[PDB]
Parts: sequence; structure tokens; C-alpha cells
Amino acid sequence: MKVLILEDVIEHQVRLERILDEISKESNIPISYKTTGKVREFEEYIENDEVNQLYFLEIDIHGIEKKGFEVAQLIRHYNPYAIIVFITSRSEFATLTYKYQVSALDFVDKDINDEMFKKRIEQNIFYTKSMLL
Amino acid sequence: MKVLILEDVIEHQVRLERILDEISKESNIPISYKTTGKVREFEEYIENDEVNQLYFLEIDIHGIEKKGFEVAQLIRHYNPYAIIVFITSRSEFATLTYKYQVSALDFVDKDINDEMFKKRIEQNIFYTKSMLL
Repeated sequence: MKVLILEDVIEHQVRLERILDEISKESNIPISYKTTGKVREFEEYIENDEVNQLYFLEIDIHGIEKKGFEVAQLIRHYNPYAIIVFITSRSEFATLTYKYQVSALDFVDKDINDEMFKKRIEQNIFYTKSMLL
Repeated sequence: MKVLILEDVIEHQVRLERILDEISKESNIPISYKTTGKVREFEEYIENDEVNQLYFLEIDIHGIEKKGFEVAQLIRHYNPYAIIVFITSRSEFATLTYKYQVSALDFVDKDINDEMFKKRIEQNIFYTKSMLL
């Protein structure tokens, strides 16, 4: 399965990509991820290719909070079958996902511990595989 | 466009159904709907026909709260494409929807005035509209 990540902060990118690898070995699931903090580069991966199934978006991006929400709408448009998952530290945005009419599978707080963080990343990947028939 | 409503309180049934008629005449959209307050009766429609694109679910039902979530999971299972929006008076459940791995489009609070409540339902109607191309 292919995964796209919107993250402009490296340390969270590596925390996630590291975990995506662990699940790929433990659970034995072929996972290939792409991460960028460049909104334009990320969008090229949406419009120009409808192949990805899972998306990890950070909301607050380059001084523009809710930019992830906007980019999420773009995913839902160019790929209505896309599984959108939010990874952010702005916990107060949890109830704001519905306004942008995205249908997020999950909303993960970055602040939670690594064990449970890896757990909820696992759950979103498992959900993805099952939904891949 | 066919809409499935799950609501155990009669007053809220009419309130929603009025709006569905008003949206239907005002913005000129043919909308046909079925309503019930019984889970098994509601499953009949689901576990039978999935022409239903839109599902308006209450969550607190007959003393059993979080029941709407259970029905929604069934809806999500039988129909991945299914649009699921919650209409509950329980605000605290707005963040819980993710746990049940439903991809709820919206989460509508009942306690708001009828003016904006209609605007809320509109949004979900016009979304399903655009999704039906």
C-alpha cells in the first residue's frame, strides 16, 4: 500500500516513518510512504496520481493552521475513495474536521505517548488493508 | 437521492423531515426518505438495499447511547461508500466518532436553532449532491 504524508516538521516525520517501518515488519505489510512539508509537492502527489490510499495530514502548516484541512479537501476531491487521517498537536481541531466535509478516519494527537501513538497508526493501516478487500 | 433516518424521538423526526422537504422544494432536489427509531427495523433497509447514500443517525437511543455508532459501523461495513452524518444532542460524542472507525462526514448538534440546523442539513445534502455527479 502507498502512503502520503503532509508534515513540515522533520522530527515528527521521522517519528511516523520509523513507526510505519516497524508495522511493515511486525505485521508484515508492504508499506511505502512519501513525506513532504511542501504543500505544492504534496498536491502533485494527489492530482497527478490517484494511487495512494492513506493520507497522514498535519493541520498547522507553515504558519497557516487549518491548511491541512484545506489540503484534505483537495484529497477528497481528486480521490473520493481516499482514507484521510489527521496527525496534529492542535487537539482543539478535533471537532473542526467536520466543517471541511472531509471524512477523516482518525485524528491523532502528536502529544500522546509512543506506544499508543504506534497503536493508532497501526489501526489506521489495518483499516486500510481490510478496506483494500 | 435516497436518505435513511434513524431517530427514536418523534419530534426530532418531524423536525428533520420538514427540513428535508424544504430543502427538496427550495433548492429543487428530489429527496425521498425512510425513518425509524428501531435498530433492527433500520438494519432491514441497510442489510437489504444500499441505494441509500445518505444516513442521518442519532446516537443516544432508547437508553442505549453509543448505539448510533454501532449501527454506523454496520453501515460502514456493508457500504464503504455510504455517507454517514450524526445528529445527536450529545456534544461530547463529537470526538468519539473516530474510535468506531466510521468516516462520518458531519456531526450535527440538535441544540442549535432551527435556522442554522437547516443550514447544517443543507451542507450534507449539497455534499451528497456533488458526490452523485
